[PDB]
Amino acid sequence: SFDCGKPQVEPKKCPGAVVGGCVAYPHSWPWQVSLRTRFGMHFCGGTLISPEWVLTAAHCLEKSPRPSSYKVILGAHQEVNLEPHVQEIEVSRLFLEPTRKDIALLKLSSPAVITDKVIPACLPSPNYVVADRTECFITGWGEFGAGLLMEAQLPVIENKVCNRYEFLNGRVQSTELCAGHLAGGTDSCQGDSGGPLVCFEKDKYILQGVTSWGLGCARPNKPGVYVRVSRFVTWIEGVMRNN
Repeated sequence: SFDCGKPQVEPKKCPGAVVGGCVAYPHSWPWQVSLRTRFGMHFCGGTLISPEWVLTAAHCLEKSPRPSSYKVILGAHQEVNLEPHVQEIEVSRLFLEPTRKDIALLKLSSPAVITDKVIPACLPSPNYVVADRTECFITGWGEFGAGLLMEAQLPVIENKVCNRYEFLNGRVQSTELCAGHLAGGTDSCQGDSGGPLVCFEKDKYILQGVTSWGLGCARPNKPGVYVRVSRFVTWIEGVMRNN
């Protein structure tokens, strides 16, 4: 329950060839956040990147500018009947990324207790470019909702290829990345808007992508598009240290 990116429960690691993905082993994605309204309704995902900081998608915040309207559920596995020791914390502040405005930082009113069920994802070094065909996972509750936390393994597709004429045709910005399959492939729509796309780097998981509604999920004849986290690291750190 220490270093970022190292679950204390080892991930199942759903093979890429499973349709619909797999149910995660409980607490194997300890940074996984469930975003809810004050009335406790799950509508988005997010990633714990510090005891006091959650990274999510700006689109998740469209229905309200008031930081008190949002609750962050950490340590969860079930979507509805929440586990006994799940941490439920009010957001004190919102910081919308200013250039692209696709992601946001939520500051938690009280810090999260770091345990072996609740651990931060590691951030990539600035401007890092995840290589073509790197295997990553997306996790979340697919929000019928999944009910239990799901995972799916998706390969990254370099922007140059993903932007080809016959595929996404120039619409993927350098501040985004693609993952999934170009043609064929299973529908991998297991994440929540705002949820994580992490990739294992020899001994820990690094958050490389943030899923977005208005972008997409990995579909059979179209990959998913994720905000490229490495391009917002210095900003993220700046917000954290100065706030």
